[PDB]
Order: sequence, then C-alpha cells, then structure tokens
Amino acid sequence: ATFEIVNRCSYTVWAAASKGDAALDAGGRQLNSGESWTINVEPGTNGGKIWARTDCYFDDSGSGICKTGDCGGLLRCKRFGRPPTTLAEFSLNQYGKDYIDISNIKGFNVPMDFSPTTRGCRGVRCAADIVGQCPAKLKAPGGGCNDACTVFQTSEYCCTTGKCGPTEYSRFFKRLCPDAFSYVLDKPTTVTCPGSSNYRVTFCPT
Repeated sequence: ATFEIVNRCSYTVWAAASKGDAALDAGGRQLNSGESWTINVEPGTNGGKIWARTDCYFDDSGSGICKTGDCGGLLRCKRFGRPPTTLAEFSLNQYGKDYIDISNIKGFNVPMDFSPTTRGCRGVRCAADIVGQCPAKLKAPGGGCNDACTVFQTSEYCCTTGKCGPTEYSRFFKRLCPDAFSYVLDKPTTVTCPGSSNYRVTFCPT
C-alpha cells in the first residue's frame, strides 16, 4: 500500500512510520513545509503508526533528539515515539479489510488528516487547536498536549485493569476532536476501508 505523507504545516516536521518493532519504509524523514514523502507499506501490516516529530536535531549518522515524538534518538524510527504524538493508526489486509483511525491516546502534537486516496471509505481528521487549549496540567514544555495516562500514570487514565471510564481529560480531547480516540475504551472511531487501499496523511490540513 502507498501512503503519501504531506507536511502542510508552516514549520518543518520529521515524519515517522513504524509498527513498533520495525521501521515502515525508511522509518523517518525530514519534511519541510509543503514537502511530500511517499512510502510503501507491506500488505498485511498490523499495528502501523505514522506521526510527526517537532523541533528535531540530527547529526550526520541520523542520531539526535526531538521535542515531541522522539523514537530513541533516531531519524529513522524502528520503535514508537515519545508522547505527545497525534497518531495515524492502521492495520492493512485484515480479512479483506483495512482499518484506519486517528488517536489522541498518546496526546497531541500536530493536527492531522488521514484519508484514503482510493475509493470506498471516508477519512478522519483532528485539526483543532488542542495545544493552544490544552489544560495546564497536560501541557508539555517541549510542545504538545500530553494525555493523562502519560502524565499521571493511574489505572483509570491508563485503563490498566481493562475497565475505565471517560475522564475530564479524555473529554477535553473528545470535545475538540470527536473523530479521534480519546482514551483506551472510547467508542471506536475506526474506519473500515477496502483491503489494499492507499492513503494520504496530511499534517496541518487546515
């Protein structure tokens, strides 16, 4: 499957793509304002994620640091990034169907649209000013708006027992971005697309 990753933000982002134990494609690249990066994701990929990283410094070997979404200091991510990270999540070719969603379970750093470029399903977006409106206790110094699990590490926010409810903090994310997951047991906002669809992820869509 092809994903075109587009940076419409006015600032540089460092895109990342991983399935948690391996890179997808090259795993990461710098995207200046307006740049597009096309990656190929193997069919059958389960549990893939794409995110943006902000305020990164990398040396010649591709080693460095980012203020949001750092993936163990590497330009080319093999593992998932440090919150806060708005996430585009996907599982491809799962019994004939692809499943896509956007998630704020690991917080929010950059607004995002995640849409098919082929026919037969709808896209999803979270493009509100979550950082500007972020509750004081969730604001990340480096930028972004952390989720409450990351900040407080309780069973209720992390849904550790498999039982949890919405919270004042999850409801903040949900109010601003209804079509994104706000906590682990949120009513799913997953979209079902035809197997083998292609997609575009746009940072700062509006």
